[PDB]
Amino acid sequence: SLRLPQNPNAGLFKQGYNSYSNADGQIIKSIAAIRELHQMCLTSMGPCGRNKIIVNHLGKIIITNDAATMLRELDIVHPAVKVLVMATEQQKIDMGDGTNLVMILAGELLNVSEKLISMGLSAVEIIQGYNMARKFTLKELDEMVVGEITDKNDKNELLKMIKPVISSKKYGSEDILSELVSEAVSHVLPVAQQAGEIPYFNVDSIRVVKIMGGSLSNSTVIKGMVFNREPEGHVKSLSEDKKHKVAVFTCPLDIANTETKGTVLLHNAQEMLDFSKGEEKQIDAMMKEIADMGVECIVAGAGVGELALHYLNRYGILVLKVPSKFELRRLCRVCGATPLPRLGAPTPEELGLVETVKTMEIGGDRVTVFKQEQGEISRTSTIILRGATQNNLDDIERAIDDGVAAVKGLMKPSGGKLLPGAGATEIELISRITKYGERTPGLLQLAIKQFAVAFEVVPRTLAETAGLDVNEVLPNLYAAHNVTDHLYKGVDIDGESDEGVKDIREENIYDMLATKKFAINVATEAATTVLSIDQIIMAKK
Amino acid sequence: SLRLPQNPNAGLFKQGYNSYSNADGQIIKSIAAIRELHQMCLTSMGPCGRNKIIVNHLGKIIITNDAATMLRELDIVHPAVKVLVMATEQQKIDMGDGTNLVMILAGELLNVSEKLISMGLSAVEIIQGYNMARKFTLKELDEMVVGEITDKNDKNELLKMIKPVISSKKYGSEDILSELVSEAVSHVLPVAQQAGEIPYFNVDSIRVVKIMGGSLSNSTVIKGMVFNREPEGHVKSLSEDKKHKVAVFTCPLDIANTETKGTVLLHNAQEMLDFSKGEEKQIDAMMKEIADMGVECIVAGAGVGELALHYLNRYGILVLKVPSKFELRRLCRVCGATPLPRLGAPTPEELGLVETVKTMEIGGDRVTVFKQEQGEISRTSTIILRGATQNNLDDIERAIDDGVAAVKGLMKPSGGKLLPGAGATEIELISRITKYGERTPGLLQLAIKQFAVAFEVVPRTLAETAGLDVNEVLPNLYAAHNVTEPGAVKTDHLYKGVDIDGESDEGVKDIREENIYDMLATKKFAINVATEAATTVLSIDQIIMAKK
Amino acid sequence: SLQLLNPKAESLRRDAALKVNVTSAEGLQSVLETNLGPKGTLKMLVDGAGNIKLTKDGKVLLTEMQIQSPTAVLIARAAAAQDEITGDGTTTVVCLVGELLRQAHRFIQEGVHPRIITDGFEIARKESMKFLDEFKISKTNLSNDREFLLQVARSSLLTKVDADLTEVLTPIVTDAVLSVYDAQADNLDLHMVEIMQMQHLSPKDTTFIKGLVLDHGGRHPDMPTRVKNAYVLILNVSLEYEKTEVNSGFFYSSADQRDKLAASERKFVDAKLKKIIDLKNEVCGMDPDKGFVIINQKGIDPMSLDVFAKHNILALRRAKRRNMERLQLVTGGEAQNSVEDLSPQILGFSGLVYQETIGEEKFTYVTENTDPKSCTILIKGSTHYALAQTKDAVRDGLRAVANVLKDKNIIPGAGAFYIALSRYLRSANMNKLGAKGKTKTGIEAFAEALLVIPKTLVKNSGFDPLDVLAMVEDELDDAQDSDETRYVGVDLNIGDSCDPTIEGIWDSYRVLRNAITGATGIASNLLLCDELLRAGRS
Ligand SMILES: Nc1ncnc2c1ncn2[C@@H]1O[C@H](COP(=O)(O)OP(=O)(O)O)[C@@H](O)[C@H]1O
Ligand SMILES: Nc1ncnc2c1ncn2[C@@H]1O[C@H](COP(=O)(O)OP(=O)(O)O)[C@@H](O)[C@H]1O
Ligand SMILES: Nc1ncnc2c1ncn2[C@@H]1O[C@H](COP(=O)(O)OP(=O)(O)O)[C@@H](O)[C@H]1O
Ligand SMILES: [Mg+2]
Ligand SMILES: [Mg+2]
Ligand SMILES: [Mg+2]
Repeated sequence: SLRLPQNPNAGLFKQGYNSYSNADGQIIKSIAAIRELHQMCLTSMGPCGRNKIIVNHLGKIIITNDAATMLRELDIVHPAVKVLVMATEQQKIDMGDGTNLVMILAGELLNVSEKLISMGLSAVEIIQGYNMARKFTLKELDEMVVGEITDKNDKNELLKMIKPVISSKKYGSEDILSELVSEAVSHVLPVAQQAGEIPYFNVDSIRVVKIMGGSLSNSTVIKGMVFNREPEGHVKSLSEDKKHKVAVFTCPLDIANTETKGTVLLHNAQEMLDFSKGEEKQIDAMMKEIADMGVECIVAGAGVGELALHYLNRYGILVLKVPSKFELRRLCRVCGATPLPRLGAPTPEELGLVETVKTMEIGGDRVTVFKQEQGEISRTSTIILRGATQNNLDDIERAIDDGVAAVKGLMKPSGGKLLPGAGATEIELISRITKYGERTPGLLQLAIKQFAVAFEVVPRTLAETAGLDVNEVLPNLYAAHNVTDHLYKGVDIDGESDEGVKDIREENIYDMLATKKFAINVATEAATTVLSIDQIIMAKK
Repeated sequence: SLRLPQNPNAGLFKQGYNSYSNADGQIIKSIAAIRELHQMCLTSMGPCGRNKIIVNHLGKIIITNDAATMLRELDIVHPAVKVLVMATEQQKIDMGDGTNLVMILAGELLNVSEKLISMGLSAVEIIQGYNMARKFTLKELDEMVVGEITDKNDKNELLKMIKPVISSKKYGSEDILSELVSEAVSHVLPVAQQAGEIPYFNVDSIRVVKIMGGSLSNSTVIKGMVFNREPEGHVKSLSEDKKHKVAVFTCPLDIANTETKGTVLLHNAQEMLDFSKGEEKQIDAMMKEIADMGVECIVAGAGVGELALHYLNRYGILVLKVPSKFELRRLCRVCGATPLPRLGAPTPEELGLVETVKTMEIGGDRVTVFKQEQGEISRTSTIILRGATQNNLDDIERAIDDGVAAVKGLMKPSGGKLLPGAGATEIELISRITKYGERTPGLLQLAIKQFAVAFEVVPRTLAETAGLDVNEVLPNLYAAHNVTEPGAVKTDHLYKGVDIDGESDEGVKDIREENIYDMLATKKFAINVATEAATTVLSIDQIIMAKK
Repeated sequence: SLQLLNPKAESLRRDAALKVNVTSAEGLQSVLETNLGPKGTLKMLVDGAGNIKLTKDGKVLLTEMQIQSPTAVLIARAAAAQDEITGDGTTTVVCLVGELLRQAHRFIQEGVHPRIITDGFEIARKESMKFLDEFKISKTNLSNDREFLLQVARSSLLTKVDADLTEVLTPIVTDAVLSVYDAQADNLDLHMVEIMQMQHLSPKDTTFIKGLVLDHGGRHPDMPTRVKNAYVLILNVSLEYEKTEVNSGFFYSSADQRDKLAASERKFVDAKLKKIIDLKNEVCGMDPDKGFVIINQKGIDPMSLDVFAKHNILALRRAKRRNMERLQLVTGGEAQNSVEDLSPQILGFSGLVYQETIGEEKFTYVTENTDPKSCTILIKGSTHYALAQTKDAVRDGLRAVANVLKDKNIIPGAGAFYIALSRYLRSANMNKLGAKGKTKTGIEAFAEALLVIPKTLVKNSGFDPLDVLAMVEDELDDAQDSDETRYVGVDLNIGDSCDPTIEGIWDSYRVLRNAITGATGIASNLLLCDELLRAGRS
């Protein structure tokens, strides 16, 4: 009675495999273990949320109070957590908004369902309960809409759109960053009396150029872009020509050499004497044609030779490398020209227009600025960020990426209508689902009630970060909905929040309809998978 | 696929425990394990047998041609081989004769059983076969017996008894070794003819003291005994006749001290003056009653004090040390004295009779001799065995124990009941047991047949060790027992046996004129214990070991 | 639940705890399956010391081989505890728990609860107790049938040893048991019957001695060896020296006073020897024909042995506690401790006392008593394992035959008890029973598990076990309608049925009763257990 018989299925699967089935207690092991990371996204929720510093294995430090950026770097061994990880990444790549709601809801559905499993309700019935509750949630959100927008062009109308998104990440900066993003969208959208038929928009239109140093208030908007690059050859005129035609060549400016390797063959010395002048006259025949039409700027992606640069210096033509291929096409969108791997000659139809190009230092480093006034632009803009630390500017970039991603979420579908925010529609869904559970008798009614209780974390998480008592403002808020005016009740965050009532229209906090629908679906599908599994099979390392 | 499950439910027992069933040819392996040390016994049976070196972990070496002795030192792993060790150990303790035979037979019965188990005979029938063969074997040994001793003491009859026994262990020369035993047996036996008393003989009576140096021809037969002692006071040749007296005391020759805190106590100077002289006068007064009885030698049992020694050698009383129990008891049987632990007067009836006590140089060290004379004979005589190598002294000494053990075989049964030796007793049972197999029906006939084939090892071994080809010597001997209707009625074909040295063909010129025979009591228990050795090994079909 | 609590632990639950109890049961069953029956295989046990001990008893196999499994140690205590008081039925308990677990485990896989299954075993066990009353047969002990005791003795001895040892050792037990029955009818096994080791000619030379044999003899040569009429004397007083509670020095002053005080050592011993001489003076008549012997429980001083040797009084020292409790039964005398009050009534009687010695040891034989109330069984043997094999055979044989005289009933064996319970449990009307629900298979599981024992006897003989029960089933189908009460058996010689009433195969009453009771309790407790774990400080 000292050594056990060692589980005589040990002839089966190797020691590295671990089984954690149910009955043994898998659900109890999982729902709990994940409460640690549930508090991470809960503390980082709201305008007063705390950002989290994540140092990866390489050492690149990041500080972001979201959920998709954090969990991407966290090497998590627990498999049940990873269902929540890439489910949040789906929200990042598709909509770019609602990472944290997804985490505080997908995890809360597992936390609140502790009562159902512990009481002894069937796991199969719980999946059917949340699925039917999911369908009722999607149908009911359409009726609580009061922000039906149809203009979606002017800048003041975006104050109900961008400023709630920017107010979440770093609440202290609202008017400054909203002016940068809203002015960027106005430059992106074309000037027209009526632009319809689903005009195209992409996240790559608005780029972010991070410059070290300078206060956030000193930032400005640039219609072109700004590269950390050294110009060569001459100083610009900056007002003399009034406009500049810019040719963008994929291939470098050099004598056309083949892909297969060759060399110089000379049978006699007569060709040796003319070979020094032949290379000069060869490029001169191709370079003189470019200068006739007045191309005052050339952009060659590959390395430019010194012989080609020498002929361009005397005529005063600007040169630029732009080695990366992705950022090469964005410059073409500004001027409105096409790429040309052939040398050929410049044509008027394929060549664009650029007002001026000027060179200075913004944060000590010399950069090239492609700002133009009175010119025609189409889907291009940049926001020059000035900040004290690179760690803080990284969060401003992702905040802007989430802001412009919401613009993609609006203009791509037919309607991206608003909803009441600040803990207004979430408590309404608790009343709707509470009334829905009594309409259908059956054993699944317990699942319908507990599905509503999971939505409670949204108001109190704003109160917990605000340093307020949850047991005072949360039940007091229910008395305000008794009865339009009752729909616009929300959670106040201020020193005068003892009353617990603040009107939404005074500050215009709103949320998107499509963002919450996609978040509720991915959250329910995430909880559906975790509650459906019973056995989890590991492996060695 | 890369690794087996390595025998699941093996944690029922410890990892060191292992099972060994009859399957997987393991009973054949146990027969092969017997075959390893059994072939060592082939070179060690017979007069031409070769001794064996056995170096123990301590370094004590014993050279020997016997089995029971050699198997004591070897540490054995196989349990089935240990059955042969304890079976031969039982043979040495009870009869002291015929142990190579036990091993040789109990090993060949397992050899021929290798053929029987391979044929498909059940193990239960194998035991029934040898038991029915054993009852017929022991029955016929009493039928084909010839000759008897009929006299406890005779010069010529003992040559027929001792000589074939010691011929196996250290043959050498026949006469010089046999006369030492036959002379010593006559001294210790209580003859007492025409009285009707029960004979009595002890194995511990005859004992051999090993002394280095000399040669085997210079060995003599001492009437008394001998130790390697030194007299303390003085040495005496004792040329005075008119025999001395002997007094044996088991307690030390000293003042009987108090067992509980013997300590002096002297209150005044009057006791201090007399306490020193009181011990002298007290020890002297006890010696007066001992000295007036005419005793001249006292054998002490423990350490003797110096003050007691001063008064003993005053009157010329010899002192002898015997610091052990058995060394003191063996000496009383010689002179026939009754010891008393008291320090008083020995009783005259209890005083022993020893004529002379000599001290001479034999092995370079001091020894004390107690030779008696023809008058007033004694028992528990010794044999001075001289030799060059100490290892040869050990094996010759155990040959006397085997010869003395053979003399024990005459006392208990009704008589001698000698049998013909030199393979004649084995080869005769082959024909009788073979005929017995033909008379009995059933599937046990093959067990009876192989039991006869196992008895061929004695003539096959003696022919192999004798440097002869067994293929020609063995079937030439079968012609003496395959024969019929030949002239003489009084048939003398039973005494035909193998021969180690001499004539060609080999049937020996009788074992007769040669005067070599075997004892019935040795063959009875040897075949009994050898069959039990094969019975216990063949009856078990599963073996379990631990730690190896 | 256990891994976060204990940093290191092992836990099996709800499928492995059931597989462990069944797999360990089937594993331990396969060890003792081949040993069960008369044609079973022997089993030796050799440890690292190298000693050898041979026996077929399951208790010796279990209580000598260390076992690590937690299930088998309960089977070891169950097999040991049943045998320690009863002396028979060791492997039967292992086969029942070895078979009842696997026979129920198939239905646990079907989904039947362990609670209601074990409820069926308990109510089925009560039916077997009611069946023992009708199945047993009454036997009157006043007849004093010696042939009936011979057949009971051959039941156990044929299982352990062969027919050669059984025939010679059977009447050794019968002569010892024939004296057990008396007017008081009080059974006494441990004090009356004993076993003693002696390396001698062979196991076949075991003989019966009616008196008490002792493992010691006379130390001095002159003391008598053989005595015709020896009147024993029991004395628990120690006649050597005694150190005397703190008593210290014999402070001697002069040299003459030294030995004068040393002579007082004899005065305490001689004061007790004089009482023996005064007792010998009363029984001094016919001194050459008669004799006297003294047996002491403690040691005797060698100085005093010469006193007994001069008067030709035989001396025996350092006897056991049990032998002092047996001299009164053999010789008929009475015990004494102090030397103050003596009488001739307490002296026993003996018709023959002789000694025989081999090697260094010496044995004293006493026999030819007038009315011996006890006796001994001096077993002979060759090797140490031969004595151990005869130890377990005589230990299990005496307990089996002794239980027949305790009660007035005896159970026939050879599968008659198990085959009879099979038809009883499979044909009895269930409405008479109080069990309902899913107790249908519990009756069939325990009823079918009993069939595996009598065919395990056949598995050692090599015949087909299922075919030799065909005619057995056909015999009982016609025996009920033929109006003839007979009990069938299982003869392994020819592979056909038999009758244990005429063949002499029998079994004790409390063996099968305690076996099923102990087996049902252990097997039920192992089924209800659904979790195994190890935890503790070390
Ligand atoms: N000044 C404010 N007053 C009231 N509520 C606010 C204020 N600023 C932000 N909020 C609330 O904080 C919440 C933060 O939500 P967040 O997790 O950023 O949205 P998402 O999950 O879609 O990215 C918003 O729902 C918003 O209603
Ligand atoms: N000189 C001889 N000639 C023929 N046979 C002999 C001779 N010496 C011995 N033998 C035979 O050899 C056998 C050897 O017996 P063995 O077992 O060695 O006796 P021990 O028990 O003394 O060792 C004897 O039985 C005897 O018949
Ligand atoms: N010669 C035989 N013929 C038929 N049955 C026998 C014979 N010997 C033993 N048995 C049976 O073997 C069973 C076990 O016997 P025993 O060895 O006394 O108990 P255990 O095997 O439990 O120690 C008994 O039930 C008995 O009926
Ligand atoms: Mg947001
Ligand atoms: Mg011999
Ligand atoms: Mg039994």
